[PDB]
Amino acid sequence: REITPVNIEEELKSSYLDYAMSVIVGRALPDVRDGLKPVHRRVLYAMNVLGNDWNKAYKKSARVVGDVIGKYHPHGDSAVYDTIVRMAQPFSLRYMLVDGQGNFGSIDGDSAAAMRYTEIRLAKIAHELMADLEKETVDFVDNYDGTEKIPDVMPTKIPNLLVNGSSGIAVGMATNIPPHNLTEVINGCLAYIDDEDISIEGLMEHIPGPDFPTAAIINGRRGIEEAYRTGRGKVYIRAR
Amino acid sequence: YAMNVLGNDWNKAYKKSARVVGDVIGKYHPHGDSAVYDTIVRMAQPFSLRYMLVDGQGNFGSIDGDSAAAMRYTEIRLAKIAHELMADLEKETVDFVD
Amino acid sequence: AEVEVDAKTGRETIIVHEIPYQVNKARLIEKIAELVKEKRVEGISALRDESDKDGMRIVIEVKRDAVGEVVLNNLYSQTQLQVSFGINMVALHHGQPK
Amino acid sequence: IMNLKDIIAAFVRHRREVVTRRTIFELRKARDRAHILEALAVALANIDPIIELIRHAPTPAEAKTALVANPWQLGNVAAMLERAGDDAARPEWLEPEFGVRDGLYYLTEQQAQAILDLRLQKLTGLEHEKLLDEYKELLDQIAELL
Amino acid sequence: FGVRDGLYYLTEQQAQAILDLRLQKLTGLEHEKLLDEYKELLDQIAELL
Amino acid sequence: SIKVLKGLDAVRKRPGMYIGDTDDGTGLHHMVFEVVDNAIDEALAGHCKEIIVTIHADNSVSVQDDGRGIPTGIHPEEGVSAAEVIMTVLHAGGGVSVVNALSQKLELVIQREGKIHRQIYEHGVPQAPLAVTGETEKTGTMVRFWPSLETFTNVTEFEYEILAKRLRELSFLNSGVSIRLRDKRDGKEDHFHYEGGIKAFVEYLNKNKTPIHPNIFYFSTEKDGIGVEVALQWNDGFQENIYCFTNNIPQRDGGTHLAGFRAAMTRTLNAYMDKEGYSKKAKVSATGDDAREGLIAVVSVKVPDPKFSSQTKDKLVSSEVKSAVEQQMNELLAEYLLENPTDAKIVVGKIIDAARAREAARRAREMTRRKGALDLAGLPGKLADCQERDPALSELYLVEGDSAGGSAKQGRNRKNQAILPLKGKILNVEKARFDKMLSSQEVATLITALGCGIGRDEYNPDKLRYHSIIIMTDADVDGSHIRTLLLTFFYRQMPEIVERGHVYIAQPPLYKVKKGKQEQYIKDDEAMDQYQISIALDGATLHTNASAPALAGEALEKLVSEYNATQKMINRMERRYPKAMLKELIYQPTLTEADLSDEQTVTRWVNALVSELNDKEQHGSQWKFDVHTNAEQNLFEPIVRVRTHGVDTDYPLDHEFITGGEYRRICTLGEKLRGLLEEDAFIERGERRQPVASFEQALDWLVKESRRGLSIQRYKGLGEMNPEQLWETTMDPESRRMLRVTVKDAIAADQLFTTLMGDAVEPRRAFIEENALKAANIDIEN
Ligand SMILES: [Mg+2]
Repeated sequence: REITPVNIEEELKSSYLDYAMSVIVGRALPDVRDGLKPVHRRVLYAMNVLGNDWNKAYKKSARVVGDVIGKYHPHGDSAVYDTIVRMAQPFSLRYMLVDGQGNFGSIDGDSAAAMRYTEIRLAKIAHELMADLEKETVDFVDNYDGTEKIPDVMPTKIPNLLVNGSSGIAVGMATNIPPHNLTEVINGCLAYIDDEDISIEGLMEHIPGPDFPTAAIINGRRGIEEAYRTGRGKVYIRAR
Repeated sequence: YAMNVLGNDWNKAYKKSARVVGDVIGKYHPHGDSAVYDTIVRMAQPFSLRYMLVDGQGNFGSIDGDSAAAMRYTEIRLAKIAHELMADLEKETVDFVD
Repeated sequence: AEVEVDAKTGRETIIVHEIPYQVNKARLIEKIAELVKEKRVEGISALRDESDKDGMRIVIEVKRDAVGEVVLNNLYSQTQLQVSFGINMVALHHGQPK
Repeated sequence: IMNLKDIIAAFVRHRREVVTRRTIFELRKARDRAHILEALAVALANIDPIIELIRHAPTPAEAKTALVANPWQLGNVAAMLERAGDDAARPEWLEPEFGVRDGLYYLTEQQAQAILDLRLQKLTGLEHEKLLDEYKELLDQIAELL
Repeated sequence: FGVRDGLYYLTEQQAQAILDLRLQKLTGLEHEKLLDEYKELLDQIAELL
Repeated sequence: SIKVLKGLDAVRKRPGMYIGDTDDGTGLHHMVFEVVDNAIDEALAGHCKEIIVTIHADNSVSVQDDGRGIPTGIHPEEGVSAAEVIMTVLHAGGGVSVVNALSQKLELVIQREGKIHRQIYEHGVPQAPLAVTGETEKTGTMVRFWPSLETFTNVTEFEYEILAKRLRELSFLNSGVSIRLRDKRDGKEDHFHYEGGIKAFVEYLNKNKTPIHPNIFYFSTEKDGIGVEVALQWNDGFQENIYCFTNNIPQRDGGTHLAGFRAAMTRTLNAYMDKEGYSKKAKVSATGDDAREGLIAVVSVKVPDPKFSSQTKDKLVSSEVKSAVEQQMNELLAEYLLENPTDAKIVVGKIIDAARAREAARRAREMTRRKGALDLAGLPGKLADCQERDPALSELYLVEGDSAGGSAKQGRNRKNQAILPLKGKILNVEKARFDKMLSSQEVATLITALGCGIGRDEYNPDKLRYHSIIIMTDADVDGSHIRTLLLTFFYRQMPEIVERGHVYIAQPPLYKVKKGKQEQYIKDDEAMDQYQISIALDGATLHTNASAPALAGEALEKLVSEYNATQKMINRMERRYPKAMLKELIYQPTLTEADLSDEQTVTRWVNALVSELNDKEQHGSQWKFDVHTNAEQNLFEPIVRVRTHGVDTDYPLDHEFITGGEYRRICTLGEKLRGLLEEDAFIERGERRQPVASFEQALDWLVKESRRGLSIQRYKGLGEMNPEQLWETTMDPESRRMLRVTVKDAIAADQLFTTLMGDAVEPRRAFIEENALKAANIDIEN
């Protein structure tokens, strides 16, 4: 009735398992098909719906953040703006997805301006990740209030996960993937389509290793093969 | 005017305050957003206006000095008497500016 | 405000129902407490707030050798139980102040 | 925990699924458009009886329910309809008692409704030729998709 | 333009409106609706004047 | 007439889905109760309003009334008497026809207009048209039926007490109706006739007990389409018994017509006791539980269109009954108390005795010092302290932030409730050091507010200032994380507080759903699914053919629940088999284990399955089959091959799959589902009508129909709720639900805390993988 006894172990286990599963499945790890976290996909879809194309006028960041918060993402607005800022920095992504106007920080440590100053619009390559979206190529799900529809995965023509990488922290596990080069990945995909039985050594003839936006020098060739063969490895980067 | 354009009528569902603030800032008001939100809050308190113009949902402060919640929690919509201030707006009764 | 007298003991208290426009209740209570602490107003023993869903209710208790009306007048004179409002009607007419 | 080959294979599988679904969607849309175009083209060969039937009707519902009462002769569209081989352009949800049965056409409710929404400017022959051009293009697209 | 002597003269927009007429407008019931609207329009014009 | 044969055959094929269980002995009495309900509804306008129920020696039952007879006219469009139409026809889509169909012989006698009529039915088929036998001068109707021996097994004899209880209750509820129950096998008679109504009901219940006051409270009014009747009395026991009814249908779980009763009683008793000065003379304060000891009451309402939680009633959820009961109770109980002083004195004496008895079950609690206007007492500035000085009658609430803090402060009870806000996520003391914990600010504020000390050197558990600590966070996952952190802190630093039982957990809601003028609060997703299912089936009837009575609500609900469970089980195993293939095995004949070493049957079975799969394909897949020969046990395992997206895959159905529990559950569902709907089956909900061809189509149509006009509201935090809602949902002591934390085993708790909140990662990852990734494929299906 009003008061009901409960054991502490059951409550602790249930609450912690719920939180851990929610964090693992919906906040920190990317998908293997498009390489996007839910926030990135929701931001891209919201920008697409507004018709903020790559050959039109800019729009203020506050409007986009407000739309995203009010229709798809039930969280705070500072995190969304911080996520948007990172997708427009040339020194953070190998291929930027957002085109920006204003002060978006610097490699020297300067912070970006407030969201009441900047303007954004979609990049040209970002349209290739949402091609044929209106021809029933993917599934749709409901939002938190059950009044909208959100794509479950993007029908991309670009292997975004390898070319842009990922990084995140979760409960009990973490991820770290470096970026690569587009032409080499395309050649590797063509070779796989041709053979579908090619070994790891055959694939490395087209993809020698990673490629960083800041150039520099990779010292040593070991670690790359181990990472490509098993999934874990360590490499060294040296300045010029 | 922004709330009227959004179609946020008095007999429909509420909308998030952040969306309205973003629309106002991005299309009509070239200033900050905190001041706009504070202005929106005052038009919904029963102890500040004799006839309120905005209907609110959530914590909007009290007369004891409590502050209103952040704009990521509350929801608003137009009041019934507010529709009388914008009647016959589409029949060329006033002038328009850029 | 008014004064209520106990039937048996004869003790009298002051009950406040409403406050002037644009006045904070917490600041008023703090000001009264500060005045009592520094011994600038005499004849106050207890002070607490009992406002609930029914309405506002502030209780002030006087000492054994004090008159409630004198204390009420002193509170009127020194605290924000009475305030002044200055009317100044200025508006834009044909784009000009008037 | 994955390696390079798994990621490449997953990307290829995703591409295959996307292309298949897109092709199915396009085929369905093309078949529906061709089905509408056939009924639109048939009505232009019997303009006078249709006009008389519509004029004598007191209510549009009565005209709609009287349109699907008797078969209509093909006339000049027999050669156009002969090009459609078997059921290439036939929608998959269409019952066998409709369409061309024996030198005659049997309309449905949707086709009858489509006729009542025809502008008076469609009686020009230019639109008549446009119908044939669109029909041929739709047939070619259906063949390619199949 | 308009009625001059037992005859009617049309304009470009009036001719354009004729070409955009649906076939269902030839039904008997649809014809009588125009005459109903004409009287209401005349009454509204009189009241506004 | 052939349609009547189809209807009767449809009823007789599956009797259990129309009348109830057929072996325990429930429908055997449900038929009699249905006939009696029809008779009592009809005979309400009779001159004497008398009903006679007789049990004969040849195991038959007859019901007779004295009202106006059933009309004996002839329908122009049917050519038959109206009585036959009533007894046979379904009366369009959406209760005597079932009884006629399930009885091997029924005799009907109708007398009106100075004539006597008679007809005989055999298995629902009339033997002759209605005929006149004689002339009379009275009116009435008699129905006598012999239950069929081909459908009712095990218990096949009527009882006497089961009928007696229900008939007595019906006589109590319907004032002015006389019911006689006669028996012939042994010889017994009874006569139920009470004009008092609910007062006699209360007297009957409170008979073997000892009442303490002579008078009985009673009233009966009607505000707007709603009628309320209440009667209550006090005895000298220590029990509570309240009986609720709605349109003569009992509810065992209460509803909206009980909360108003309880609240009104509490308010009226507290107000009277405070005004009369009885509380001041004593040194105790009463509560709701003390008032409701040794109490017997009956509540009955009349509502035009009631709404319940499920199809088995047991709970009322109509939102406009609570105020109707509460206002009348508040208005009239004070008047009752004012007129009779002796009963008031006795009742308040008993309540005071109980309240004082409660007080003697506490410990020694010295008085505390409360923060006030004239004294801060060195307490944190964010605390909103109460006015009660006794720690045993005080509560403390912990909230996440300032918005929730303000929302709770605006809707609390200032007398004995306090609020203390926090700031975001708190430090994890399991991974931190003692000096780091001391240097924190939120922990220091919490320690100062508790006032017990820290470090286990000056930490005295007897200095606690509040004997009730309540954790109230948001309803999302971050609230759960913060709750775990707070529990870790309390267990690791102050074990004695948890051991004594001073920690509670609150349960605020997450969703609010509104449809029309109906409102309701939803806690989590499971309640959301239950609400969707409940509102989908309200006012819906299913007919298996053109002319057949609609199925019972309970059977339809059970079928829906079983189908949903099977669908969830199928969805949980999509990684190993195609879902389309699994969904098709429900409608295919079961493949027994014996039919595996014989061959020539597996081939036909798989061929039929593949043909059916290829018939309904709409995504471009192609299905082919193969048969595998085993040389060990001479078995024959089916093989299914498919090609999707240009990729060939093979799925073999081996011996293990056949004997598994998943296929057993699928076959169990199929046995009920197979062959149910005939060709001309139709569904309807209210006024809309829709022909259907499959169960899934009808279910989807009902779900789509039920969602029109529905509104859903989600609360991100407590700052999104109005103060009154938060009060009435979580903070009101009369209408709140909470939990008390206890410890079962110390070793297990310590190990679990170390594993989950510790620094090492590998044990935590292993635990998460074992509990979450695995143990979800439950292969029990039982
Ligand atoms: Mg929150």
